[PDB]
Amino acid sequence: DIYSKVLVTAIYLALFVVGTVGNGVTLFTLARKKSLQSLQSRVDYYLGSLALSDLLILLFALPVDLYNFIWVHHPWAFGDAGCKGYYFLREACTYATALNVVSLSVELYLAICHPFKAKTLMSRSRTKKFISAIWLASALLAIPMLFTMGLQNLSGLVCTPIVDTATLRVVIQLNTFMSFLFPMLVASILNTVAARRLTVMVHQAAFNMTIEPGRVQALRRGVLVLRAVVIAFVVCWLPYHVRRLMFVYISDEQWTTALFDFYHYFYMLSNALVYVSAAINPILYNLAEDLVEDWEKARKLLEAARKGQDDEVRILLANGADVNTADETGFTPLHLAAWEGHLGIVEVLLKNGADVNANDERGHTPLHLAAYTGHLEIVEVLLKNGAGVNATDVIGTAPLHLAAMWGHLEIVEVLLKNGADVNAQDKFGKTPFDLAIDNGNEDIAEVLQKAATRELEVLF
Ligand SMILES: CC(C)C[C@H](NC(=O)c1cn(S(=O)(=O)c2cccc3cccnc23)c2ccccc12)C(=O)O
Repeated sequence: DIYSKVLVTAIYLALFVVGTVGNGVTLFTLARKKSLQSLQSRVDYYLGSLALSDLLILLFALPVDLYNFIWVHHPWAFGDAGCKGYYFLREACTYATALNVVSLSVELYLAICHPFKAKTLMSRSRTKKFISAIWLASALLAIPMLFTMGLQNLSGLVCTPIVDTATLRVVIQLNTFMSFLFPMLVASILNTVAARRLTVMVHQAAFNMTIEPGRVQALRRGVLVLRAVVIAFVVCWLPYHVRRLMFVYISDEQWTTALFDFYHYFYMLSNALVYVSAAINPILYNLAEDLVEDWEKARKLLEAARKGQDDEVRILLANGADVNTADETGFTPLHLAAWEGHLGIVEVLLKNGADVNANDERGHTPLHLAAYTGHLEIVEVLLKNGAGVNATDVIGTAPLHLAAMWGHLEIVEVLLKNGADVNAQDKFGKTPFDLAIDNGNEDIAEVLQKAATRELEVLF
């Protein structure tokens, strides 16, 4: 069938031109990147390793494959070296890709399931040496293909196995388990266990009120990406490995003209999907970078708001940084801004739709911190943006309690004006008036007492 090959040629060229350029750009980008952050650099090395392996598959394996294996009528044009080299390089890359793919699964698992251990015990230098081992291990396990494959004349020349069927069955079965089955088994398990561990963390993190930490939200996106990579790897590589197992077992005697025509379709289809796996690789890079960038932007926003770098804050929000980013303890940037007393940074965030009634672990809102600080302008600002006046923490402490306790008469007058419940008291039973007396802020006590008595007059 002439048409079949013409259709395959078009698809191969399509995967070749964009896949080669696609992965080429990824390497060029990473090489010049000069990333300062550890997480960025750590991931980039793996993406580069995947970019390199998948580029080599498209640059060298595909052209040889297309000319001598798809268009079979051509005699072998690459000589004995080209035959042995083709299968060696092809085998080395399959391994490398599979090992890199599962290497992402252990790194995600470690990050999710051993956060304390991983954070401390992960360095850039550790990753470089680890990846070096993968390529070496792959190259070592690829060497056999230099000895198992060679040129035989059936007068034309064909790049065919030169060893006996028994020896051939072993090496490929070894390669199948080592470079696919084992990796994809581990990849699936580690992902599934990490996915379950993550789900607990999300439920543990978010309760009555704690929002959701940005770092968890990053890992929650992480599993979803690798979930796609494993499902993507299996559908693309299973047919290839299954075809190779068919070839070794379906050896001699039964090799009819008809059986080959069938196997040739399998060969076109199975290899096309391998080149698809190489061609979609740059999407994983884009998705990985998009995620890692969003995480860094969010970290920067929390750092900037605390530091009081108003210029930085604006820059980040302009480039779609998450306004409502909780830290480890559930602190939004508005908390940190209001805490440190950056009226400008507070105004900017609220303008970009910052959650005015966000809660931390202790249940503190931004207003609680502004009342503690005593910054009247921010308190006024927050209340204008619809901040809850009678919001209470775990202990039952409210803004009025904090203000009165620490002696901010202007804040106390402001809070009462916005419908603050003077009567409301904490778990210990103390009202603001009781706390004001306890601290001895007599000027404030008089201000509160009059309000309570006014409420009694209003009742009759
Ligand atoms: C198990 C692997 C180490 C070898 C396998 N190669 C083959 O199955 C092929 C081996 N040849 S061939 O050039 O040796 C060949 C050429 C022509 C007729 C053949 C009949 C039976 C077996 N091979 C024949 C192919 C021709 C077209 C498509 C595929 C092949 C592969 O590349 O995956």
